[PDB]
Amino acid sequence: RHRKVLRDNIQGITKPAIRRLARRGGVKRISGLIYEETRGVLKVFLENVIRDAVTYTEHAKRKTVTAMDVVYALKRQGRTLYGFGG
Amino acid sequence: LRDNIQGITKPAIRRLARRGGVKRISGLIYEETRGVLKVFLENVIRDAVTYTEHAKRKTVTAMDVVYALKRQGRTLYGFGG
Amino acid sequence: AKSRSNRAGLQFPVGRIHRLLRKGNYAERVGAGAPVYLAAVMEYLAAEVLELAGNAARDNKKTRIIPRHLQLAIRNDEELNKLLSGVTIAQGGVLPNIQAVLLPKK
Amino acid sequence: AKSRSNRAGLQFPVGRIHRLLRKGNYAERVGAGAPVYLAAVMEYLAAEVLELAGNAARDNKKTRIIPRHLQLAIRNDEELNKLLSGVTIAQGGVLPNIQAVLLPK
Amino acid sequence: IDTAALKEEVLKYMNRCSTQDLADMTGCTLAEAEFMVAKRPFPDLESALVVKQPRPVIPKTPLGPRLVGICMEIMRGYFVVDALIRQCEQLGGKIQRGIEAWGLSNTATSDEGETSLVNFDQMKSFGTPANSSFITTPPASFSPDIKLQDYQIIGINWLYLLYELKLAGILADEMGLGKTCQTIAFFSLLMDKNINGPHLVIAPASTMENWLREFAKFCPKLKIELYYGSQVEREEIRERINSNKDSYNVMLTTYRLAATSKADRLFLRNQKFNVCVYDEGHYLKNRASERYRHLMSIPADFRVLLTGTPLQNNLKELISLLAFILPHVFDYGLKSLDVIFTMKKSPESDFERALLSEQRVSRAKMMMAPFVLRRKKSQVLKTRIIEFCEFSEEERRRYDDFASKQSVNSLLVMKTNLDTNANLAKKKSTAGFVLVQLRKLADHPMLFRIHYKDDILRQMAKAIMNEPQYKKANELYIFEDMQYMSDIELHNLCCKFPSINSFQLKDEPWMDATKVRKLKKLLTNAVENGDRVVLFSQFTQVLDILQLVMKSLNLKFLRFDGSTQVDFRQDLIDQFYADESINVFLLSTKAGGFGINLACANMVILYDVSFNPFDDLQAEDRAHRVGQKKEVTVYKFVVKDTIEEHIQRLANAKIA
Amino acid sequence: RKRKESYAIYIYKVLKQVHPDTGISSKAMSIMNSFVNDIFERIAAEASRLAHYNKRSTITSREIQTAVRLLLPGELAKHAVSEGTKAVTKYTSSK
Amino acid sequence: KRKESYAIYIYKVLKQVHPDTGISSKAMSIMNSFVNDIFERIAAEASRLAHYNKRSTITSREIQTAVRLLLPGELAKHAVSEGTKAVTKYTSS
Amino acid sequence: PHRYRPGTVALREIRRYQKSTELLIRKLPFQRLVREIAQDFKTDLRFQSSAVMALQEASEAYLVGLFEDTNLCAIHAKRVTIMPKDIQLARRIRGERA
Amino acid sequence: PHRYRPGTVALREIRRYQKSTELLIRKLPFQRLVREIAQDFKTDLRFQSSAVMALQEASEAYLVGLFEDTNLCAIHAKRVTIMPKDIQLARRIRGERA
DNA sequence: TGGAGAATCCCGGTGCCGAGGCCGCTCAATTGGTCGTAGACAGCTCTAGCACCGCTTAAACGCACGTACGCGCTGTCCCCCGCGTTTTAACCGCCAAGGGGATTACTCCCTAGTCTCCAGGCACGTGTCAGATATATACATCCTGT
DNA sequence: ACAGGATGTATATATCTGACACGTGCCTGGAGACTAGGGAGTAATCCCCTTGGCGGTTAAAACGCGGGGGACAGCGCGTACGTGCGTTTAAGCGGTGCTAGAGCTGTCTACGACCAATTGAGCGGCCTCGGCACCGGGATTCTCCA
Repeated sequence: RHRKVLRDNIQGITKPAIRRLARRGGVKRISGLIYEETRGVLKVFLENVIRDAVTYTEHAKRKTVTAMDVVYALKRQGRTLYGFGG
Repeated sequence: LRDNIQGITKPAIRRLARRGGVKRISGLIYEETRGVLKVFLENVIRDAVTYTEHAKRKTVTAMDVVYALKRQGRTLYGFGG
Repeated sequence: AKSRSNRAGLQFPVGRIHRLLRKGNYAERVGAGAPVYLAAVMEYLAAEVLELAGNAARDNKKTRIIPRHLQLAIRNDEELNKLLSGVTIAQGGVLPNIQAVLLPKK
Repeated sequence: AKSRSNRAGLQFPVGRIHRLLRKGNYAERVGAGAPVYLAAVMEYLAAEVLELAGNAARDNKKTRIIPRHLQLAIRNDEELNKLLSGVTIAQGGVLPNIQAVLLPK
Repeated sequence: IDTAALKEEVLKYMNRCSTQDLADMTGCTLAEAEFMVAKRPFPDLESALVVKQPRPVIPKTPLGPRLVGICMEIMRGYFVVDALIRQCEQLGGKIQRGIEAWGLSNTATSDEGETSLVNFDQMKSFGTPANSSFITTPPASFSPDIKLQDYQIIGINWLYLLYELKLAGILADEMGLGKTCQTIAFFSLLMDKNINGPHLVIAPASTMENWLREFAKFCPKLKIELYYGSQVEREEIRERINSNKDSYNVMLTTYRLAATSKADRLFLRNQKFNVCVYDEGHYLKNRASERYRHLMSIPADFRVLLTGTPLQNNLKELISLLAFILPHVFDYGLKSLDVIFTMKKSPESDFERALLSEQRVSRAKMMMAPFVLRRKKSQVLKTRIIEFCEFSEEERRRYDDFASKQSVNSLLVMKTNLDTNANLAKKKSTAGFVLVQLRKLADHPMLFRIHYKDDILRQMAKAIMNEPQYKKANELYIFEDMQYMSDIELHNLCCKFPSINSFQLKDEPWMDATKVRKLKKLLTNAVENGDRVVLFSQFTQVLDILQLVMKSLNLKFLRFDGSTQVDFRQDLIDQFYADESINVFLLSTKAGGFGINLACANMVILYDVSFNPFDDLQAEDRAHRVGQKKEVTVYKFVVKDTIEEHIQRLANAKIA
Repeated sequence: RKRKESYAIYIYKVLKQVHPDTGISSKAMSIMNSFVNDIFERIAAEASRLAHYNKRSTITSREIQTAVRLLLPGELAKHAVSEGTKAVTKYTSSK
Repeated sequence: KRKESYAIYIYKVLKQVHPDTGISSKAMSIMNSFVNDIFERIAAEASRLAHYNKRSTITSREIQTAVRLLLPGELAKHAVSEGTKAVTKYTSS
Repeated sequence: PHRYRPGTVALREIRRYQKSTELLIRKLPFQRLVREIAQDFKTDLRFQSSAVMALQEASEAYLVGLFEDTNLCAIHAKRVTIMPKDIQLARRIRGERA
Repeated sequence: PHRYRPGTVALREIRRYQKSTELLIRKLPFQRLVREIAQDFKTDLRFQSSAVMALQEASEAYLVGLFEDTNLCAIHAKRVTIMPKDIQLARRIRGERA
């Protein structure tokens, strides 16, 4: 009902999702106040890679974020990701 | 007489953690860190010889140790290069 | 009309590698033996990961190598793992790893 | 002969950077207006650590900049510290830092 | 196909064709098409094969073998267009021979692409001949409490005479003329002949409910199978049909369910339907799609289209309809028309503007005419009145400064941007908001921000916190959430939810409108008799206005929305035709226009008029019969000199 | 005109050299077109330092043979150096 | 016998910031290492940036991208206003 | 009815999710998060449809590489549940909150 | 005579060694360790006199960067002493014993 | 205390879509000279590094002790797993535009390349001064008793 | 709890002292001119791919409730490690000597840049048949309560 207008998307990573996510990484039982902290952790992770991959594309004199720049932005941290054209 | 790995002596690591700010140490730590230090050297002194191996020198220089420690991710200043 | 990789008897294309070191600005001069030696070591490396994948996909009886088999292959061997420790694989997932204290009644 | 750094209004030898940026194989061609920009950020960065150093050497009541002043300069800053995160230093040691549970009961 | 005749048809083409007609068939640029015809006349294909664009002067396919390569395939598929049209010519005359076997008149020409059999008053007067297949009387299995009109008597035997000839039919009458009422009657006429199914009706979820209403209403003997629910529910439905404990004549599904599940795909393939009825088969308009193959893969001895659109001038539509009506050509390869259909339209080229293709669009329409039964409104006439309303100063005072807030000083002055945007400032114009806002100024003027501008919503904000509406800190968000709602709605959250009631009523400003005092005339069109009316309204807030314009004069009971699209509605539509307790049921543009209601509600009123012919007539023929007992008249509301009048056609005509 | 280079057919090749009975999904093949491209990126980056460190301008086989001991871990590099010095020997006698 | 460094230039800046401050030659070796790390780490990015978009040239724009990329933002904010200020003095010559 | 033992359903989800490989955050909540931080950083930006896909598996393999790591600290404190001091230990060692 | 409280002398050595900067392993035991692993790796090798000096501060700043880190785990287990499972946690997170 | 009951592995079957082969093709690897210089080597030196070797003393080594912390046990309850009902918002598909993307043609200007020049910067040589360090010296802080 | 001795710490001055600082010759590296020529602007194009909208599903979140289990907490207890003394020992200082060898100039040369034409290997595309996903049926198996 137009009450989030691009604000509460950090709540889009829902509490069952990180519940689901730690099951793959093998955490057995989660305490209830974890979900707000990893919301901040994930966002400060994205606030590097979006910060970098914009700066590539803004150097590329164009506005669409392409694919390989993300890999090049992820190289700048030292987290190489495969299977996306490089 | 003595082992050179036991040249890294038990008062030294005790003195070392005081720089790191550890209050009180277990006595089993002294034979663990000797493993940690020696596995650390067998990466870097592996890399340190291979530069001099490439330069066909029979002496190790200080500048190669930085070029060893550069690709370790443990880059170090204050020695040229 | 024999290729240099054919004159190597090998299967990674040694010509464009020698072209890649020209325009990659890695040095000013490339030796003759340098891209030959480099295509060999890619032929050893890209097989060695792929050899472990083909034995992995045989376990689930899949002819198509799915990257889940591939990521399971690399991290299982401990020596190849240290080559790619800071690397993830697309659609990769993780190895079967549950710690023993999480298991039920002994 | 007006020097390039003086017409740029700097101190770092832009000819030396321009000589190094050709032979460092970072391209096969480097713009004339490129290494003047590199000289400024270098002279900014070498100033900014050193200004924080001379603050710390002032507190130790000495005139000579010593490596103990350097490591205490870089770690005390936050934003500079993340640039030199994995970077060690020579003869520097570590910032004084007591953890909370280290004090006696 | 003849390759030696193929290479001659490109030789007569290339020497003759203009530059735009060269690019319209080939898709190439304007410079290469000129450079091709700069070297022409061509005595042979080899004289065309030496055309190459020259190498760039000092400051991977040649132009010859490319253009002769495609146009040879163009002339290949053109003969397949002919091989489909000439085959469509065969079964087309047999329909006309079947229609002339009735002794019935056609007011439609074959170049219209339609047949239009209006009525049989000459068969009503002198009788039905012994050689005619026409059935003048409605089928006995149909409900005798529902009268089928004489044009509706035609279409069920138009379907039946097409059912005999082993074809696929297109009942392309305009919608609202009882196309749904004929196919239920055609199912009842099939019920008379011991042809009791199984049939399929693929009707979308917006019209899954009108059929199931009229399945009970028009032929309650007809066994209906609802193939709808969850996936595991329809699995129980699939087990209900695979274990044949109950035979059905009719199965109802959507376009959604029929194609996305393999389980339904193998199910419907394992039903082997006799008649399949395609209610708004617009996927049949696009031949190059996965859905169109999914539409035609399900078997049917008789395939019927129900859509009020005539056959347009688009060969991508027409060929997609040629494979439909002609049997055993969907089973054919059809590999020569994928080249025809893959040229995407562009600023430079289009396949519909080709000269040889344009003659074939006329040629395809000429043969698809006895397959398309379209009767217009005015051929079976619901006297039309277009009653313009007088102006009111309340509507006018926001209409006349809407020559200032609409006219932004940007077109016919330039803002500073990054690059030379010569036409992006043109492409930010023709925004659809201000047209429909001018089409909302002509509407009920209360929907605009004329009542509670800025400050009345602050009083709502403090006096909605005194409720369970109490979040963390939301005094300036809920108010901002209340700043973008309309003034009918900011009345409708303070009357439906009594949290603040100081300014719920504004002296009843819904009665202060030019369209409601003319509806107050239409209210007095409902006081001399039992004139239960049909009141169409294009907008939902207009419906939220018009639900409460009845909260003043005569009582409002049921807002007949078009948002009942889940299951069959009866209780919105059955309990009607009483004196004044149930008088005004407000229809809407979003309602299902395929089906109709009972014909006693004569005066059908449109609050808003249309822009395109997709709902110019659907809102206007719910009481359109030929057997009505009283005066029947369609109404639509038009204002003084609004663009709601200017979307109605008054500019000029053409003389040709 | 549009064209793009890869390594896929050569990887698809080296598969059939060691396993005739295996298929590759195209998203899996794109790993190896990246994985061999990362490995080729790193070893060239090693020699560029190494050629700079002895102040040479060339890259011979010795720089890469230095590099593959330097980058890869031991036993994997232990076959790998022999996988090259055998291979340039076949390049040596040929022509 | 011949070696080249930055030792006069470091000290230079020093005296144009802190004119009343000495510096040990070990501390000079830190700075001459510190210059040749930052200059090393920048030019690796400017190579790779032009390598990604296939520009054969290294110009002022790519270094401006890398300084926004490599160094963190408040350090990037002054630096991007430094060289642009520096090249504008270079421009009118 | 019958209720399972607590934890034992959770342990089943470990072996269900370690053997599976699909993405674990819904695409559209992940995408609408990305564009929000985009125009915060610089506006008027569009994304390739595969560009967010790699961006997802960047974060997801990072979050598994945190969660699998922070499980080791909670074991080390002789517990079986993670707490926000456990993840606070994780980035401090890894090199964020040093 | 007078004996101090235990730990309180150790706490004094924290502030003595955090403010000081000299090397903390004797040179000749460090040097004779280096040459042993040298000819284990390849023999007939000599060293520059400053080459071991940087090699010392490589290891020493690495060992402080471990010990200051492994102190944080022993705090996290609500103890004040490090044990060989604490340092075993440290390299597992850092990227050695993963 | 085994028996029920949820999840599982096995499999027949469908089928589908996509990896995979055939073919054209194209441009770029290969061949072939030809130039020149970058590197290989031969030689030398001097220097830096190795090694003796004796002195010495700080620090390591060893040891009692005690005490605190660590590990364990019990307890407690608070919290979160587990399922059920609701609902929502994601997924999905389509249908749009449409503006950003990639390409080409075209020029240009700007930057490599060469030469000359000449001083900016370097190796080395002095010197003095900050600074390291004794040492009184007063002063802070922890230790334990009354 | 406060006193206070004991212990530690900065102050402050005095005396080396060598390391930093300037200074001076010198040269080579950098600045200026000039020119090619090509790399990049750029503006046009066009086509694609993005995105915004809508609908319609439904798996999925989400809310709640319960219960029981893990976390904290307190206790105890005992161990192994701080802490100081005394003793040993070797690290380091500072000489001594030697010598490989690291670094340097010098000389060819041999290998690789270069451009040209060559010519087929690869790559874009298009089929097509079969691995794989489903899927439902079917036997097996663990897991909870006796």
